[PDB]
Amino acid sequence: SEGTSADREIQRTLMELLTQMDGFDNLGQTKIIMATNRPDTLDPALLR
Amino acid sequence: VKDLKASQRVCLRSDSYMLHKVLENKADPLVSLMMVEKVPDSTYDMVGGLTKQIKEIKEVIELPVKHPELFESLGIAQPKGVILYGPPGTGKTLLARAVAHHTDCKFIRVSGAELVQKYIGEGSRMVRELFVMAREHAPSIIFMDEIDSIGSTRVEGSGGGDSEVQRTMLELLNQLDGFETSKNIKIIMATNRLDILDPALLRPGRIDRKIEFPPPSVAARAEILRIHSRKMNLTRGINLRKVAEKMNGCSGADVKGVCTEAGMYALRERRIHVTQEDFELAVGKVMNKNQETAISVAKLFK
Amino acid sequence: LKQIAKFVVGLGERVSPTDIEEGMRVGVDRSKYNIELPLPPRIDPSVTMMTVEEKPDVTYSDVGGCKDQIEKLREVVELPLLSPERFATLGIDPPKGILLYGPPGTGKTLCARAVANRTDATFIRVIGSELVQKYVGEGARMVRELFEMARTKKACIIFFDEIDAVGGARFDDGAGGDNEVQRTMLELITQLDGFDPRGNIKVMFATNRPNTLDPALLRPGRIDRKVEFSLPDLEGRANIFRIHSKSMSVERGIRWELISRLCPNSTGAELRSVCTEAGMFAIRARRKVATEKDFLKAVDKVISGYKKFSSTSRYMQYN
Amino acid sequence: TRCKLKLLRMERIKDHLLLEEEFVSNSEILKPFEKKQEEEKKQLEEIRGNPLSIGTLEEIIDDDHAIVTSPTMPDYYVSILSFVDKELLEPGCSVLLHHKTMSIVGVLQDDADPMVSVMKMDKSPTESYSDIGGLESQIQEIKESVELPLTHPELYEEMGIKPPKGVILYGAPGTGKTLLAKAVANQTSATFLRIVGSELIQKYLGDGPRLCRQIFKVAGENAPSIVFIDEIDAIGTKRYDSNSGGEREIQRTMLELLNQLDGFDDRGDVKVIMATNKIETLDPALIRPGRIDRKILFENPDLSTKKKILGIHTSKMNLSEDVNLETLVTTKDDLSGADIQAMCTEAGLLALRERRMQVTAEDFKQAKERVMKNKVEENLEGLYL
Amino acid sequence: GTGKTLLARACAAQTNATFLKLAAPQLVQMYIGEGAKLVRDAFALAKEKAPTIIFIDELDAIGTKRFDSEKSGDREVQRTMLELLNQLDGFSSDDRVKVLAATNRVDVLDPALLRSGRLDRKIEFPLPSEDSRAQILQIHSRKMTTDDDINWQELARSTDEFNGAQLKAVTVEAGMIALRNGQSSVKHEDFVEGISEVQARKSKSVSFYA
Amino acid sequence: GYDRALSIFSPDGHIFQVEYALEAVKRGTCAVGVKGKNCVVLGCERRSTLKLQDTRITPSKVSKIDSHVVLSFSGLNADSRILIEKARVEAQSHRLTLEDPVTVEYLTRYVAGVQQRYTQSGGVRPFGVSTLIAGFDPRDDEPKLYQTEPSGIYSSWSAQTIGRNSKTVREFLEKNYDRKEPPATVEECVKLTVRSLLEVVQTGAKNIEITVVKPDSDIVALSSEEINQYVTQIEQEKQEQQEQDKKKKSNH
Amino acid sequence: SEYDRGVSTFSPEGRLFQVEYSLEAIKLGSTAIGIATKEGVVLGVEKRATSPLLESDSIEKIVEIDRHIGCAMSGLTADARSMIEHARTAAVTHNLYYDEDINVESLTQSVCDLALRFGEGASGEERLMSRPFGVALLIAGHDADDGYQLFHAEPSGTFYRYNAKAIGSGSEGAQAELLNEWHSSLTLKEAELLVLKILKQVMEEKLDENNAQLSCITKQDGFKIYDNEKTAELIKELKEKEAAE
Amino acid sequence: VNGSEFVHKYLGEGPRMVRDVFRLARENAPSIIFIDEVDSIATKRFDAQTGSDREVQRILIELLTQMDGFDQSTNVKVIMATNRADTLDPALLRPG
Amino acid sequence: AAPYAAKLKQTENDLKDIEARIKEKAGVKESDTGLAPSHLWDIMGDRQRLGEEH
Ligand SMILES: Nc1ncnc2c1ncn2[C@@H]1O[C@H](COP(=O)(O)OP(=O)(O)OP(=O)(O)O)[C@@H](O)[C@H]1O
Ligand SMILES: Nc1ncnc2c1ncn2[C@@H]1O[C@H](COP(=O)(O)OP(=O)(O)OP(=O)(O)O)[C@@H](O)[C@H]1O
Ligand SMILES: Nc1ncnc2c1ncn2[C@@H]1O[C@H](COP(=O)(O)OP(=O)(O)OP(=O)(O)O)[C@@H](O)[C@H]1O
Ligand SMILES: Nc1ncnc2c1ncn2[C@@H]1O[C@H](COP(=O)(O)OP(=O)(O)OP(=O)(O)O)[C@@H](O)[C@H]1O
Ligand SMILES: [Mg+2]
Ligand SMILES: [Mg+2]
Ligand SMILES: [Mg+2]
Ligand SMILES: [Mg+2]
Repeated sequence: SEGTSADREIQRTLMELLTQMDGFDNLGQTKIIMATNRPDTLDPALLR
Repeated sequence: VKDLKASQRVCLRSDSYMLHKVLENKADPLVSLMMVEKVPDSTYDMVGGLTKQIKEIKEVIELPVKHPELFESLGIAQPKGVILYGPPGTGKTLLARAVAHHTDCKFIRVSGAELVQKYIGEGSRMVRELFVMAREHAPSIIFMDEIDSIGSTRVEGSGGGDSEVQRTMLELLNQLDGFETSKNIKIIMATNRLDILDPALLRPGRIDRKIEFPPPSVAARAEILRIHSRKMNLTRGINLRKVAEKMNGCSGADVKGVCTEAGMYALRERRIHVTQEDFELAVGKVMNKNQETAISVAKLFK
Repeated sequence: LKQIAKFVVGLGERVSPTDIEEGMRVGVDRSKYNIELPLPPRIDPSVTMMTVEEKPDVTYSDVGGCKDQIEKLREVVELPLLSPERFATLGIDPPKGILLYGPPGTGKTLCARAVANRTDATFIRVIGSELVQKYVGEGARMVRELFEMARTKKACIIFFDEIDAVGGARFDDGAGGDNEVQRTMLELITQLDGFDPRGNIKVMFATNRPNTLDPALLRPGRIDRKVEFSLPDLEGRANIFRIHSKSMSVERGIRWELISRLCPNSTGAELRSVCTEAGMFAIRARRKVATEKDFLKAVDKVISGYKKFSSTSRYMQYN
Repeated sequence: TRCKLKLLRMERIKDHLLLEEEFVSNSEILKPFEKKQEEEKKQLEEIRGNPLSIGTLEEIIDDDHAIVTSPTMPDYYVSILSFVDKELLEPGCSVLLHHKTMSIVGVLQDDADPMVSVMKMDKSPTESYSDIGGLESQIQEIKESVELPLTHPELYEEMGIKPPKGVILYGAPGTGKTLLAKAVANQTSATFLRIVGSELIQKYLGDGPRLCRQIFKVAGENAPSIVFIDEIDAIGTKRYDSNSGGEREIQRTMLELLNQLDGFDDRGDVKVIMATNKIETLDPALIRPGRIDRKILFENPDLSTKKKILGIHTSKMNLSEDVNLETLVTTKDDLSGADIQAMCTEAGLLALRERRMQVTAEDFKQAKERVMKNKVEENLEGLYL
Repeated sequence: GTGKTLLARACAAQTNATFLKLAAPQLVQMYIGEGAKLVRDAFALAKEKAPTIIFIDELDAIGTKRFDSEKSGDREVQRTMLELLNQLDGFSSDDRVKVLAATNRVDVLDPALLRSGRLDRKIEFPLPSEDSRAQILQIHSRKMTTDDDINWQELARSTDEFNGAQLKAVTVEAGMIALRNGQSSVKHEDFVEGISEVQARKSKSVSFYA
Repeated sequence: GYDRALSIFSPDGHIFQVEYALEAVKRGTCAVGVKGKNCVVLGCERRSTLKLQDTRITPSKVSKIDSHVVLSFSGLNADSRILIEKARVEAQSHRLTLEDPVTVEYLTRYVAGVQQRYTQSGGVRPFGVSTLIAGFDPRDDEPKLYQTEPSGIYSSWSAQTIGRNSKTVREFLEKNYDRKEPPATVEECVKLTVRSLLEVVQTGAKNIEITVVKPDSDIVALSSEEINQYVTQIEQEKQEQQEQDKKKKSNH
Repeated sequence: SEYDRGVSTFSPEGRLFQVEYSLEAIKLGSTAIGIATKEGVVLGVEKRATSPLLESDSIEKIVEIDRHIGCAMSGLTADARSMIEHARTAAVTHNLYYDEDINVESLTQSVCDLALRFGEGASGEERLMSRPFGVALLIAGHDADDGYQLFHAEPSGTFYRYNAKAIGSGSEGAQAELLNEWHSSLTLKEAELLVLKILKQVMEEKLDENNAQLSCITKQDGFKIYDNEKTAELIKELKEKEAAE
Repeated sequence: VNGSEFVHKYLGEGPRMVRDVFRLARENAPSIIFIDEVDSIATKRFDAQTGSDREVQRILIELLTQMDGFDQSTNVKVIMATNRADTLDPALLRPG
Repeated sequence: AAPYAAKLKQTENDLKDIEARIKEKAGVKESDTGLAPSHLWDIMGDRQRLGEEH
């Protein structure tokens, strides 16, 4: 509410990412690994 | 060219850009704003229970439009804009809606912010465009919500990005007071407090008439129950006046909140009547709310 | 093209291969794409005729006083242009830039108008918000084109008045093309840098705040010399009232010395406003001269008004 | 009835008369010439072709040609043709272009923009003193600065000092500093611009300061003029937080506004009226002087002032028979002029409601308590007592 | 004013190499979609006729950290900057093609350019030390009149938080005061009076003990 | 800056706490001093709230520091209490040591000293109170009136106005009063004080309080009857005055 | 700037700002002039009447410190009350201890030692004054072994001996004239009229005896504060002197 | 919709987003509007004086006026949930 | 308010009569730009304009 608006713009893209990987369940044959590189952002991924 | 004037839209023809016809229609997002919201069908009778509030807004707003004669002779100047104030939930938007029906003038509601339009970019100097479009379609009864219940400190500011929304707020005032021709422009405001207000919205020539809409009395509340039941199914044994005394509401919408809850019980059981017992259970739902807000002021206070 | 579509274009009807080359304007057909007649060089004379202007009539004797600062400001700009002889023999190359700072109402504007008159060379009036003429990246080519035109002349002053836009400062939070706001700031400063040693392309800057100034720009050898200007001391005040009052009708055997003791520290501009206001009191009185008394009132009104904004009250309201 | 009739007689007959003669004469202009003034009309109509585009004159080129910039993206190479000579045109002037083959017709736009129509006022205020209720000293000061040099330069000659270059109005909210400015604007018989200060501010790169510059451009040509810019706390130096578009905008507009106002030889005869309501957000480089050359404080009415505002307003309200003016002004303390304006409108309103064809004492006293509620502070005897 | 520009130019002299200089406002020209051709063109030349140094100065507007400040064509400029770094990583051993970069503040500099081993070794030039200050005044002085009554150690102690840029101005200033008086030979005294006219302070104002 | 303590001097050379103390003075009640040549009259405005406030058990704005020195005050009502108490213990300490009635001059310097003490140190604010101290000297009949300010500067003034809207009383007082010929009789002196307070009270003679201090240690506080009697005479002559301008204008 | 609120507390120049600011308090005050002559030191002052209800000759701007040390003052009279008292005590205890008339030089130092307390705690003299003082003095007297001296006490604790010194608003202007108007061969009647010539020019009102108050240190007369009848006579003789010229 | 998704990307961007969302509900009406988090959005009061804090307020002023309706919508009015009970109290919404 | 109200009604009629002049005045105009001696240059200009090299 006083952080940078830059991070806010690019937030949306991940919300389309997160919802997409859902189609793979509950076939476990295909799997997703994610690696963070910033403690500055807090991703809506950690949340869900 | 005499049948033309500067800043009058005009239609053109082919790629010559020969003049075709004259456009007396002017397409703006100001207009689309009002177009979703329509002309409202709240009537005075539904705000019946308090007719004093209805009586002061009529005198100030409506009566000088229809009959300027009285105030050009007996008084001096058209009576100035009103600001509706009172506790939360009394019925302050409801009143504005009702007045709009009865006057039969062009309203230019215009919801809770104006920064909701970014089709031509953000209103920084298009706020003034509102007055022009209104003046043409005269009378210009304007309604505006800046409820301002939030931020106990906000009046000392002079500002950061407070400044953008203040520049919008300010330019309204200059245009209103104007320079100096008017076409009976009247601004009804609805707001939560005047202590918690947008800085320099009221100063005090603008807007120096004030209408208070109080917390209802039991004598007021009985009438509010009465009319909501006439649409519904009456109380059996006609105890609709009797329940009013047992709990007084603290708003007009709390009075409404009893009836909706009461007739909900009739929905569970699927009966075609309502009774006294239904009305009594219903008051107790409304009280839960006053309790949820303040409870720690009885334990661990001072 | 100025359509910004690109073409290989045919020959003309009298064109020479020895006239049309890189960097030359040419005209071609608007639908057929063939050179027929070439066009004149350059494309900057549209902005540059208005920015340059001839000489105002102010003299470096009003500019008030006869301060040490005025003397030193003349050394940086005027003396080397007039005479480089001293500078080479001492073994210095002149300071390239100079900063005009001090509280607003000190008369850095009197300085810009005066140095134009003295110089007998071209003086460019440039406003910082006439270099922002953005159509998205157009405003940057304004800074570039105007600078380049000075660097073609040799012995010239470019003067920027109250930069804070284009010569601004950096953000890390900006919006709407605040990068292009940076790009225009930084465009100015690089061209400056690059030409050094230039000799005789001298830059003056008037700033009302030196902290709304880029820290890259502020770095010396764009801006090697810096002069601080101040509220004139009592003597400098006394002098300046006499210039203005020479023009007015006044009392012979009057005390201008008295008016300066009365007046406290104050903007040099507002010192000019005393003489005007004093005159106002003579005007409504219908008197054809201005007494010692009415100047007393004229200070009193300006100062007493100004106190309203900043620091009120005295203890000599009873004492 | 006789006084109205006397004015009404003269103004209706002549104006109605001026109207009728314009009708007859308008036909009659045409018959004298038919080949003696007609010739210029025929040659223009043919060259123009009727459709025309604008161009801006980039520069001249020596051989009776020129180069122009279209509002579309390409520039074009034009020839200077027709009646309009190239000593009537300089770079920086707008030109008309011919459709088929772009050609310099002449100029007739004369750097018009839709913002000039906005600057330009046509509406005339009431307004003169005797509709301004008191503040004798305040009336005087704005008249000597803004009205007076234009009407009488004689005093300014004799003394031999330059005339005030502006004035700044500031004080409490709702004081009616606006009447005085309007009054200056009516009486002068001078071209009155303005504008609101919230109209120079936009969000588009570099358009804002150019709108600031434009006001002076129109005033300097049609000088002497007076420019009234309202609300300068919409164009102050104030914070702007972070992640905002408007943070640059506010900075640039103000900067351009500053240079033009001071001049570099100045307009030299255009005075300005600035009005404002917050002086704790005003920039410091606009209230130091050569800009403005008085600064004046307005304060809320007192007893003598109130009685005057009141005095004018009650004479325009019928039958104050049992109404004593003095007894109301005595009790009233610390109110604006806005509040007394309001009390007359409210008191008439209560007289209507009473089912009474006239005002009373009791109509006025009730209205008075109401408006005291609105403007009240009590921490004076709260702290003390 | 720490003397980055200096050191990169010099670096190139030693190695006798093809020196290309670029600066972030220079790089952008005309329509911003034509900005991307220029980066590519530059690097086409450079890699040929090696050794080389491609030195990109002051990156504060085509290497912004924020993506909020609107750019659409200057974005493609960042991307075509990125190809170059990639092809250094593309040689394994990138001896032939060396790149240098400079910026005024690295906080403003883009995080993805530093991220990973896309670019290696970050080198911070501090404020001159006492040692470094003594050397910087002397060299400039050589150009004007030089006298050995000047004790350069005395000067280096006094200055606090001074850059080499700031000291060049002191050297030049010492010359301005000296010429003013008319002494055709500089003193140490002149030099000491040159610290407090380059700095915005006034040390010329008498006090209650002066 | 520079008003955030008493210990910053500021470059404009004001100690703000003193400057701001003066604006607090305005909050209190008008007080007016006028000397004659056998009396000093010391009168003050008495604020009336409601009828539920008394004026019996409720403190007057005139307070006896002794039996020959008096004081009226303007400022925070809270502040003034301790100012008066400390001044009073000094007035008695003076007879304890010397055995003399206090000197008027000695007393005023003591009260200005207390305000000055507070003002110099930063551990306290000063008393935000200006007072006028009237009295007569131990054995001389020479009338004395002195004024103090929060700053702890005292002066002697023949007549002075402090409190709420002090300036508008000052200009009327300046005109009518002479130091060439002050009032010979207590009765005209009293009425001049009444005339000064007439302006600022508007309605009421129950908002004007009169006390007189005379030589030989006489202090008397005058009755509501006598004050009502003075105000009515002023009211009659003023009514008459209006008529005379109306005649005179017609007459010429 | 941002280094100025405290009194401890420096300052990139090296000066105590609080101390320098008290210099500026002295210019707020009314003009006071002193001129040493070999026949005595004349301390004249200006008084300013805000109303012609402020009784001029009950405000004191010249005060007696002893029978041979006098002071004139300018600045805050709040600060002058403590400042003066200290010095009155100094002269009286010196006569008690040594019987000898206090030396002017030492009497200054006592004032200026008291001026030095700024802090709220130090090593050595223990500081108990919360701020610098806001009052200057001109200190005038006569000692037996150095004759007549005129000193200026500063609130900054430094003392400059002078032949003549002005403080107050009209300090700059008086100082300018006195640069052209002091001599070895001036005399006390001459001094007296010298002070008034300088005074009229630097007073905003006009020269009257109500708004003037001169005084002398003569070994014979001791410290003598004048009257307005006396002061008026001198005024009438100044005007005669300027008439001839 | 979410409360993490109701943010200011620009000054005055917050309120633009609300109006789009409640128009859209009307377009596809009947429809149920769900806001997951209104625990950050609704807060009783502040001690603040930045337009940063005003972005948060204007969502709530907009939220209120829009809910209400003027079309007298065939929607099933706003469903909202909050983990807390003490920043979104029935004196900010209320009573029906 | 009949005695004076009558005269007020006539004043609004006057406002419309002045408006009718604004329209009328525009109905015939006479204009011309350039100068009269440049008439020969127009003649030239048609030959260049018609032509194609621009
Ligand atoms: N006085 C009344 N008579 C009858 N019904 C009422 C009355 N007041 C409110 N209502 C009903 O209760 C509903 C809810 O009103 P609510 O309390 O939410 O109102 P508001 O004062 O416009 O609010 P806000 O300040 O949040 O904008 C109204 O929409 C209306 O249907
Ligand atoms: N030293 C001076 N002597 C005489 N008149 C002066 C002096 N200083 C200022 N003025 C007068 O004040 C006017 C206004 O000040 P001026 O515009 O010169 O100031 P500045 O410091 O350059 O301001 P900004 O910060 O707005 O660029 C001058 O045009 C001139 O009349
Ligand atoms: N002296 C007066 N005589 C007559 N009417 C008055 C007087 N003073 C106030 N008024 C009335 O009250 C209104 C109050 O002034 P207004 O609201 O226009 O504010 P302002 O302080 O002049 O505003 P801004 O800062 O926006 O320019 C006046 O326009 C007028 O209608
Ligand atoms: N360390 C140094 N030794 C010698 N001279 C120096 C040194 N540092 C700075 N200078 C002098 O100061 C001048 C200006 O500094 P310079 O332009 O080199 O700064 P920079 O750190 O490269 O700049 P930017 O951050 O703007 O790219 C140099 O030309 C040189 O004369
Ligand atoms: Mg509502
Ligand atoms: Mg300037
Ligand atoms: Mg106004
Ligand atoms: Mg560099």
